[PDB]
Amino acid sequence: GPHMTFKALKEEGNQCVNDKNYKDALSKYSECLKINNKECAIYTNRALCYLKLCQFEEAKQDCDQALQLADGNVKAFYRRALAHKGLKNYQKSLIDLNKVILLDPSIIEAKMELEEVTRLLNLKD
Repeated sequence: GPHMTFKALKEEGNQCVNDKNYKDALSKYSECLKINNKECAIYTNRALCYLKLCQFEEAKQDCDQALQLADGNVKAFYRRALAHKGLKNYQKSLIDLNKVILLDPSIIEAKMELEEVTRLLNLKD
């Protein structure tokens, strides 16, 4: 029957992401972590799924796990910055955002983030 592998789970996980069903994507990607935990793509996308469920603290850790595998993964920094921002950790987020700017200053999204997070940090809210 269906020969679902790490790659299949990755693909089906991507489907849930595009379907905006990130809570199910978590399940798919977590099954990948039963097979292989050296894939920062799983963590970075799982973190994204957490971000959509407002689970920033979880997403932060998944992004770290991604960086543990690949020290320089822009996806991991950017989505960790998003996580930190959601946890009101603006100083922390700026560290990851600036890091993204160092690795890939071509990312317009990041240019909008570090400007925003600084204003949040400049607020007492």
